[PDB]
Amino acid sequence: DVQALVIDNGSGMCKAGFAGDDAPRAVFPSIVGRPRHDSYVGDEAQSKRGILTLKYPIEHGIVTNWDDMEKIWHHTFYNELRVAPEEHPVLLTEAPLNPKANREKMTQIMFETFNTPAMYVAIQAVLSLYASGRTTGIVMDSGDGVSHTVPIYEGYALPHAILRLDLAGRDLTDYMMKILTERGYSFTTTAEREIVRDIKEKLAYVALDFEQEMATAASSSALEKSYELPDGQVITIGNERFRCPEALFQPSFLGMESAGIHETTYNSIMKCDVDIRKDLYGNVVLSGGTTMFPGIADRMNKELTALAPSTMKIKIIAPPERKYSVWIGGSILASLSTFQQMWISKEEYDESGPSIVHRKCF
Amino acid sequence: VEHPEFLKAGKEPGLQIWRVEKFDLVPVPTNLYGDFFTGDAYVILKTVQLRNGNLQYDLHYWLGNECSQDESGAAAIFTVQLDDYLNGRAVQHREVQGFESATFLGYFKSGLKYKKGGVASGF
Ligand SMILES: Nc1ncnc2c1ncn2[C@@H]1O[C@H](COP(=O)(O)OP(=O)(O)OP(=O)(O)O)[C@@H](O)[C@H]1O
Ligand SMILES: [Ca+2]
Repeated sequence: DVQALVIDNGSGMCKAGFAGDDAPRAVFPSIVGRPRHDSYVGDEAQSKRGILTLKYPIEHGIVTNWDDMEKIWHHTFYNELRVAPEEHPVLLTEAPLNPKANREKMTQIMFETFNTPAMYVAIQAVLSLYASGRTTGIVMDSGDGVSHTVPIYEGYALPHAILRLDLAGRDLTDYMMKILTERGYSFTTTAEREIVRDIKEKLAYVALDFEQEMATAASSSALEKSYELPDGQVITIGNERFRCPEALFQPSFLGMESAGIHETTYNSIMKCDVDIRKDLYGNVVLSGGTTMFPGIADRMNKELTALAPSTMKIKIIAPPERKYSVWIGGSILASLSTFQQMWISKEEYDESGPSIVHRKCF
Repeated sequence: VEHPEFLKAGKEPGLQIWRVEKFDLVPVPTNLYGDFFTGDAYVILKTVQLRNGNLQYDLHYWLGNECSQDESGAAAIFTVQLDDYLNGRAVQHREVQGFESATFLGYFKSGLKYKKGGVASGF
């Protein structure tokens, strides 16, 4: 019986795999590389950056270049998954509020270019909620360039209450680079930025009380950690460990006028029918690579508890596998015995065209 | 998305229980209603008859303490699907082992029981 594929098109990292698997088989940079002075995709393009000019066709979860996106999909099928796409139903993910035109284009490419026998598009945040075993909750999805707050009720996102913070992982990596300079350290090249990324992913944490945490770092060397660069050198990180992710809660750190993620979540909740707000507060699901900082759930709990009436039960759900929550959610959905009905078939595409996506995929 | 079991769902007042088994919705033998494997996930539809002739629905997806992600994820999705199939008339309820609602617990006359075990993950 047919094997479906699942592709989660992240702005920075693409995750691809087979429905039924508990993890994506392939995770690689969403980059297309072309001769600086054919093409490459993923790790290889990143490696050969010395002779290639790199492009990221996905910005804030939205596709900005369709020729490059096609290259990425072609590569995903033939190289990463080693399948013939015309032999597999394909489930693709999209950002919340993906423009109508983009949904039709993704649909058109799959059927016309790749000749997929069937296809489906699901909202990333909804797949994450499903993966957590819930039909109601508010998802805080933070990856590469944006953090989305998506309220969902009984299986469906509430578009009117979906909000977003234009700040995510790449911005935090950028920030760590900058604050590490004030200490003396200089990381400006690509391989150097990868080191800063590694530092963020391995030593950073969200402090429960920032002001108290800074006082602690200032009056003691207790919060300091040592990092060994690949070039033998061992550097020392201090309050940068928590100042970096603090930007999610205090976007002013990056000179942004926007409200931190805790307020965005609260604001999204306040835009929904008062009758369902209790269920959102009690089911705040975090997903995405940028929610992986230790301490983020405790901090989200504290901030949300502070904004909501003291009667409100606040529950933050932060599964250890939250970096792949969207993909896992798609793997489950695509594996259901009822999925064969939900997808858009070639037959349907042939008869109705791209616009069929607005009637078959919410 | 009409599944064979969906065709049977909510036809008359009463209780219907299905267990998630390898990405599919499988009916539980009526003689086993109330005996929940803690390593599994289930979907329970409670149909109540209304004066007008139509029925009232409450969909509860029960999650055992040891059920795998695919099972709890599927129970939630099947619950959204059943509701959609029933024209969106069902109130959905997440029921976690050891924390079920008074309503849900009340569907079992002699009280529900927990038993270790269940069907293997579908992953
Ligand atoms: N342990 C970690 N701690 C902090 N950040 C992490 C960790 N692991 C990964 N990240 C960060 O998460 C980001 C990538 O996240 P993710 O894979 O969810 O994004 P994406 O799919 O590419 O983005 P988007 O969903 O916005 O399209 C990067 O900035 C990366 O450094
Ligand atoms: Ca089981």
